[PDB]
Amino acid sequence: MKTICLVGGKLQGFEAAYLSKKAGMKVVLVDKNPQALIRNYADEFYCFDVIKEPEKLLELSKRVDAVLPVNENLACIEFLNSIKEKFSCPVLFDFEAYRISRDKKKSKDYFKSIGVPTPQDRPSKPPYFVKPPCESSSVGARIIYGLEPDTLVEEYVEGEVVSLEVVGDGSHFAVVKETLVHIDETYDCHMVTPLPANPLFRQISHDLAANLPLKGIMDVEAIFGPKGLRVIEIDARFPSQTPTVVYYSSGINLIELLFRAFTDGVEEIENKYCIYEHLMFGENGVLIPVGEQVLSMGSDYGKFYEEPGIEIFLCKGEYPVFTMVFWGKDREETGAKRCKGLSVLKERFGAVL
Ligand SMILES: Nc1ncnc2c1ncn2[C@@H]1O[C@H](COP(=O)(O)OP(=O)(O)NP(=O)(O)O)[C@@H](O)[C@H]1O
Ligand SMILES: Nc1ncnc2c1ncn2[C@@H]1O[C@H](COP(=O)(O)OP(=O)(O)OP(=O)(O)O)[C@@H](O)[C@H]1O
Ligand SMILES: NCCC[C@@H](N)C(=O)O
Ligand SMILES: [Mg+2]
Ligand SMILES: [Mg+2]
Repeated sequence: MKTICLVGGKLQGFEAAYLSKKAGMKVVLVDKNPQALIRNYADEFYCFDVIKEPEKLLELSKRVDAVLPVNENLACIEFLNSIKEKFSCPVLFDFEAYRISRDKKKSKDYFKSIGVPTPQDRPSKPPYFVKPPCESSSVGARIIYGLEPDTLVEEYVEGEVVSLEVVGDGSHFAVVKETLVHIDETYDCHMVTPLPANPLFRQISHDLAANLPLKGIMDVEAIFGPKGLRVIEIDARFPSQTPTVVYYSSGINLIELLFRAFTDGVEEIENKYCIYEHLMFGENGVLIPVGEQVLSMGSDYGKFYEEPGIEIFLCKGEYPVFTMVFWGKDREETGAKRCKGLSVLKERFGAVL
């Protein structure tokens, strides 16, 4: 049995934790927040700030197989970077890749320098898509029809949002599984589903990874626009939502793959279906789709229910949020499981959708 130590107890952390358990690893969580979201989901939980008490972490590091940072707190990351050489286990992170990826303008310079199409900056014609430079979860993302000098203003590119994760080991870059990112009115993601292979997207994602070169995990988001594919961002860190769907649809566990990238090495390159979504239990148990930004306001997050083809997790708080996962051999069965799941909530927990 392997033990993974996660630094970060929210959504990134949940996904890593969730996938570590499928790989049957013990999961140890470090988080500075006593009310860390997944605090009861992890096998062990140590509440401390790693910048304040680095020694506790280095110590943990003597007793785990790997440390995975799963937060986007730049102080935390830079700090981890400055002490990484002292861990007694691999640190499953690419810090240089993260440096380009967290800055959206920098990421766009990177796209351009390797010939990858990306929304045009500062167009004159409305609409403009505008969003902060270094956020995630689409915090601040907005359509427009006095921002900052550094706000990104882009052409609005209509069409589907699509995601691919790549795991690299520095030499080989394993492009995994395409997913469809369903967005809500806040440009947040409330649902993910898997897509058919897309070779162009796959080759672009390989090049992005290979020119770093990536050692660790990144995701590539693209919009399939009316004038072709446009990469809008990359995020070099363990993602939430999509790896679960990649797991059921493709059979690949990204935590497993990420762990191999820093040990064995990885090699390059199922076809089941999976639906993954968030639904807020609203007043009178009317169900409302919500994005990550809501789920992440929660107070406790753990497993609620499971039967074959159906997992349900409850994020407790100011209106509970349910994360549902359904899967099966094809869209049909999955849809059938989605129905059974909803009817579990409906008949037993008073829900209505
Ligand atoms: N130029 C654009 N045109 C149209 N929609 C866009 C554009 N840029 C971003 N979006 C939408 O807004 C969402 C958030 O933008 P994105 O640039 O992917 O970064 P992020 O906030 O750092 N989110 P993440 O993928 O969670 O880490 C995207 O998923 C798209 O749905
Ligand atoms: N230096 C640190 N030491 C320990 N845990 C940390 C540190 N920095 C962040 N975390 C934890 O990682 C998780 C995700 O942090 P991140 O900043 O990516 O998201 P966030 O939504 O901004 O978190 P927060 O609730 O603090 O705003 C949080 O639970 C946070 O407490
Ligand atoms: N890889 C696409 C996932 C988007 C969002 N859940 C995130 O972690 O950025
Ligand atoms: Mg992003
Ligand atoms: Mg994004």
